[PDB]
Amino acid sequence: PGLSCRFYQHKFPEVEDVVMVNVRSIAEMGAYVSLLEYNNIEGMILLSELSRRRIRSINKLIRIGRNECVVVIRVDKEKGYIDLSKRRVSPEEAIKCEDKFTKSKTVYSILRHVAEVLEYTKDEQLESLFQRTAWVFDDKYKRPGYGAYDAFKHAVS
Amino acid sequence: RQQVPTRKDYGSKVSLFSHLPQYSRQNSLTQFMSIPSSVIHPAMVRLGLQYSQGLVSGSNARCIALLRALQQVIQDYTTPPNEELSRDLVNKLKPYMSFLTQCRPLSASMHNAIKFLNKEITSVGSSKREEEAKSELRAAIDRYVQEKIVLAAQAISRFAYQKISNGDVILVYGCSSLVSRILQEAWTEGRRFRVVVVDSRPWLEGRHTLRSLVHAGVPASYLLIPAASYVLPEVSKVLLGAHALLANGSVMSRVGTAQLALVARAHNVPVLVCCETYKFCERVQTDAFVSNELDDPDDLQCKRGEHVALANWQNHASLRLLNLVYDVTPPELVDLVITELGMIPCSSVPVVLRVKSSDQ
Amino acid sequence: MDDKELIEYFKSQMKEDPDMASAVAAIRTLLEFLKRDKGETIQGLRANLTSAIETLCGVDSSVAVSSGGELFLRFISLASLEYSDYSKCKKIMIERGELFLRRISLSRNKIADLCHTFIKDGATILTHAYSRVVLRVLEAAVAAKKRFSVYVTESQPDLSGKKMAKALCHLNVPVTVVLDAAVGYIMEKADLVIVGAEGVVENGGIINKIGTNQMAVCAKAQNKPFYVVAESFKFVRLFPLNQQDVPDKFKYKADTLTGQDLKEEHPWVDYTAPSLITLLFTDLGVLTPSAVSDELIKLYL
Amino acid sequence: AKGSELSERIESFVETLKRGGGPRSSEEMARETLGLLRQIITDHRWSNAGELMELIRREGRRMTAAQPSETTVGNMVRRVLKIIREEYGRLHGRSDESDQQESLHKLLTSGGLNEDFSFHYAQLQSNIIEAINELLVELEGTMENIAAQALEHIHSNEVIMTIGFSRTVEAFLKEAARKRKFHVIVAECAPFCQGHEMAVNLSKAGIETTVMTDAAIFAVMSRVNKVIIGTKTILANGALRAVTGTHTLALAAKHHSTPLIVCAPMFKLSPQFPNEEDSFHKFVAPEEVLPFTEGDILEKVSVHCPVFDYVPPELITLFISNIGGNAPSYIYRLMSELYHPDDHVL
Repeated sequence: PGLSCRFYQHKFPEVEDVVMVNVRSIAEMGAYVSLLEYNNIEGMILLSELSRRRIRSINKLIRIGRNECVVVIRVDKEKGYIDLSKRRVSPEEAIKCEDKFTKSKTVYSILRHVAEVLEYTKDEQLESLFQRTAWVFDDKYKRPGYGAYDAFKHAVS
Repeated sequence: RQQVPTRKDYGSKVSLFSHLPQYSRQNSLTQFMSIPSSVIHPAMVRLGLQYSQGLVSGSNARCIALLRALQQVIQDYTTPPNEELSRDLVNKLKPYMSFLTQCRPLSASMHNAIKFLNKEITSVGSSKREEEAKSELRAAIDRYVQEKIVLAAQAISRFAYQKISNGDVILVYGCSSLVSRILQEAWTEGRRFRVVVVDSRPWLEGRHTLRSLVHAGVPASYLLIPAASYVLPEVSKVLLGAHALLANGSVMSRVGTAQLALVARAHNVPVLVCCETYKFCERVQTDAFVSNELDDPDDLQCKRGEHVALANWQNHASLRLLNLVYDVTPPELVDLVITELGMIPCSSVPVVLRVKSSDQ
Repeated sequence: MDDKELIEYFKSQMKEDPDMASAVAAIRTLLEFLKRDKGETIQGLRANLTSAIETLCGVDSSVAVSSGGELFLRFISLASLEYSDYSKCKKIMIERGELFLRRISLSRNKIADLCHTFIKDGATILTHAYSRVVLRVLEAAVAAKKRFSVYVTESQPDLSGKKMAKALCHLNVPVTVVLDAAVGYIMEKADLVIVGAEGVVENGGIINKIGTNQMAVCAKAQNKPFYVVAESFKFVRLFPLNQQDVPDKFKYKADTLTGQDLKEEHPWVDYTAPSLITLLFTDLGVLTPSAVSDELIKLYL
Repeated sequence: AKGSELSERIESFVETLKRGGGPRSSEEMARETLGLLRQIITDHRWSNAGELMELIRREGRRMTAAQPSETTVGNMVRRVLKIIREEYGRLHGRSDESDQQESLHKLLTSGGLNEDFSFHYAQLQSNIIEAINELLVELEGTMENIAAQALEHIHSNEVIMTIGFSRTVEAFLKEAARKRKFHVIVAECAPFCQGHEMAVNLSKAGIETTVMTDAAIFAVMSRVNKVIIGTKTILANGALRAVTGTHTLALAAKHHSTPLIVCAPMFKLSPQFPNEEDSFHKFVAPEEVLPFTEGDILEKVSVHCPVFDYVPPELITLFISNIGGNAPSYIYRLMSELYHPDDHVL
């Protein structure tokens, strides 16, 4: 059903960490988005941190329902505030983030299909399954996202 | 409960205006709300009650009342422990504005004040202490009132003093505090002129102006709008107040203002519009049908003779009463706009906005 | 500089270069006054310059002189706003004034280069009175290998239309002089109307030689384009509402300043509303009338 | 590799412009031109901004001369030139921009400008590419931004008249029709009766629509409340280069004082004034107007089939673009902040 789990082990991102987000709403301070790699937690792309040049309307560069690569610039785990910037994301960083998100989404789809086959019904079961299989490879290789996909690729053959 | 119930529509509406709400002054929104005023701040509830009953009317008066109520709301604001002021205050103010819109559609001045306050709140640093932020917000609101309304009115009066001449016959319409102040200060400074007050049903706000013009000693004639074509041969200048100036130059004002502009153009009479730059808007309207306010239709009933026509007008299925509030004057019918920046053409609204936006 | 020396310098500047505009000569005289000034404060210099502007306007009543004086006053004010020290302020004022003169000495060439492309080949152009800017535009159009015919109004009472006709005949252009009263008779022949301007008011309208307003009205009646060529220093912060709202000091000449052969002292200028103007060809480019106000709103405030 | 593919793509684009163009829309034309210019910036070797600007201008001259009526290519070329100028001025130490670039009374009084693009900066290319990417992102949403303003200009039971087939106007009307009921009258815009298609699509959305020939525009205008049209180009003075028969529609609307709204995006704005140039109208084969099967009658009859009509700004009430609503009298400003005057003539 609505089973979901974080792509990585840590529940929150870090500053200077390019992440994939999906724009959900438009507000005054910025665009309210959901972090795709972290179980759709709320974040805000700041209006000031949207373009190097002067911008008159947020709708000029932000469309609701479009994925984006944004660098985290401020995390408050207590209040739950994650601030994201689109100006500071380089094209190479965007490509790297896209590749990492693709690999992580493939791994997540594999694990979710496994859970659906096993008739898992709660998110705790999916979290435990991620703990056993994916995050073990992730912290064995010391490379979140990349490690799990590389280990899965090392399988089959 | 947590959401204020939507106000009910009063009666059947004109098919061309069926997209706009139509409310009855008797049916207030406070009938189904807690008296200790939990959900909505008591200042906002009182302000909405005054709006829905017509007690506070006029762009400047409504904006000032809204800003004072917002100051009261800010003064009684406590930041949640797990929240920041810059976001929580903006999120908290939204239901208040929705309630105020339900009580009466917001004027352009109110919209611009709300936008300014939201921008000011958003630009508050997260490191600032709560009381410092609240004091700064109150000071900002006070500065906004002082500069955008009072000093702007004084500058507009000083600018418009030049246009008024001795022996002039100035035609004014309805009630406008800016126009009344301009006329009073021109009379005080030594100019001698007559004023013709044009009024219209059902508000009859022009009477207000008339009273002021007699307290200042200015000679004043009075008549209704249909007789305007009779009096315009004498008139040398038409001076109108504006509720809003749109980005394309259109003047959004009380209904009948565009009528007076048209008849004045037909009679070869200059038309001047007085407006503060804080009421300039980025929206554009090509007619009075797309965006307008439908007042209480029952206000159209009149007491002529012993009988009352239109009494129980809802009993007739094909009868509709259209109490339009605003109207849009195209920029081709306006000769001049007097603002705190000076005398500008009607097409200079978009540039002025830009000048006022590069700063912010 | 004293008043007599100021007047002599202005008149000599006009006389040495007949093609020099009155506003340009006034601005150059004001710059010379600034150079020769002895005061050591901004307010004293401003008062002296205001007195000089009043003297020059008394000498020449054209709107161009007043607009040039107001422009120079705004220029010194802008220079004073940035710099607090008066010595550096005066040095920068002198340098920027020299640059300003050099730049506005080339306005007519830019106007001609921008406007000559609007004259269709084999077209008829109707013109009112004499105008050096219009003459330069027609020179540029001729130099671009374009053949066109010209109708010029007489422009009573100084008959400057005949002078313009002679100037155009010097350029080998078919030019015909018509009476002012005949303007409405001849508008059906003209493909477009090109006139100068003694000043561009805030709303985008113009203040020009008497007879331009009725030409504009007749052109609007027959849906003919109405083009104005005017330099940027002719922009004024005036907002007349009708013909009587134009200041009297502009209508009646300097030396000039009942019910029986009165003639009411025939005015020399009238006001044409921006609604009767199609485009303006300034040294800032091709503009709609609504752009003119912008150039002033950004200039002040 | 670089040149062998870039030159081939430039040749293909020029040849497509010369002969046909396919079903490509204006947005597609702008996107392809922007991609071409981005690849030219990336692949070609340029030392300073001056050489890059000269090369871009050289390519744009050919691209524009391929098909003068397709003004979107020239608009995108001039936009890229302005972007290069802005980036170079930012790296050259000039603080704020987009104001000193344009001639201004205040700028003239308080100094001036002395342009020089000879200096070399290694970070110029990345900034230019980022700006072009931002431009493309804005292009991807300009149509949605325009359509989002539908409910602010249409009231209940309104009669809206349109001419031809405009995808922007179609999206505008379809967005409005979700919450409002109105009646649309479409002129067929002969000889290319694209309006017919415009009437079919609007009919599939449930909108009460009516088709009529261009001869009935004035007859039906008396009962039309609003006019909403697209355009091919917006000139520097607010004028329109629209489909043929649009000038007649504008005159009919002006007779009845019906508002005329032009729903056109930002990239359709061209800094070219309608002075002359004898390149305004686009004359297609007269087969559309008079068939070849007429016979000998065709050997003494002059048949002309202009495609575009010039609409003066006096007949236009409002411009609706991705940045909102503007009057035709403000278009000049939108010129100055989009294109540089020195880049008007490529």
